[PDB]
Amino acid sequence: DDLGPMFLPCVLVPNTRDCRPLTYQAAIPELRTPEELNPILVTPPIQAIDQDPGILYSILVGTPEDYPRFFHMHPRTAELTLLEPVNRDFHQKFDLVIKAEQDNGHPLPAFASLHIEILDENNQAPVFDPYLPRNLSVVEEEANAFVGQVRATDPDAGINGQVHYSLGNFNNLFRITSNGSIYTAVKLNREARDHYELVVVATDGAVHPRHSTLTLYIKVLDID
Ligand SMILES: [Ca+2]
Ligand SMILES: [K+]
Ligand code: NA
Repeated sequence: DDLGPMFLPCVLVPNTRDCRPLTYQAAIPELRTPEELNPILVTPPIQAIDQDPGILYSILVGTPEDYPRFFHMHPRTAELTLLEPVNRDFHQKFDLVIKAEQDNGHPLPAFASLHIEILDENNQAPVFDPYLPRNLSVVEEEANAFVGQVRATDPDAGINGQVHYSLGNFNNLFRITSNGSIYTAVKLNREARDHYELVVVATDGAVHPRHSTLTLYIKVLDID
């Protein structure tokens, strides 16, 4: 008797001869174009094979219901195409059911799920507080001495608005904490060097991060 297709990979549910059902995965940034994004990468790659003729792939049903305005699945290659840029204010995700059927003979179809996440655009870079003191004094011959503190904010929502601090230079002489506090990492020496132009970097938590930088002028003071 004819057997139908199965989606890959087929990992058997233990103490059965049944494949565990698959949920394929994709993620698409909102507002980007078809031309930029196509073909959409699916993980793992969509594939079905005859358990024993040809194979036809389709999207059977899905939600939200206007998915056919946004996606096309090639019937022979399973390649997934975006048709229009998605706006995350209208769609945060799509959940699709896909099917594979035998071309010659009874369809004996297999089914899988396909989840497509829509990623929020990271519209803005962090913005340092404009009235921060940037001329900073610190005494020599002191390690772990507090130098000063910066702050930046980011308008975007979620991870896209969460600010992280790092130094752009002199990473052997200073350090910065998650709240923007800068300390010496070693004992400085005025006689050796009395001035540093230190770069602080503010980065957001986005998949595609944005960054800003601030210059601080550090003066090393005599112990007296
Ligand atoms: Ca941002
Ligand atoms: K958005
Ligand atoms: Na078959």
